Amino acid sequence: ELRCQCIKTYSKPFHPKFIKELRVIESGPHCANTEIIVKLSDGRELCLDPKENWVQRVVEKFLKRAENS
Repeated sequence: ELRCQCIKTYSKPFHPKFIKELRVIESGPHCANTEIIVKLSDGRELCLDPKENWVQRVVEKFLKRAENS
């Protein structure tokens, strides 16, 4: 199952290119609410809150890019 590994999230906004690895966690029975999880280049890990418009815009601008082919 693996429930939400982030009990709290990030409400303050920040520039995305700093994130070396932006990976969001999917939702399901393990966790009804979806949670984001970026990894700052300084070796930090901050879960983001999609309730804001910057977290969802930052994840969209960071995810929307060359993926394959």
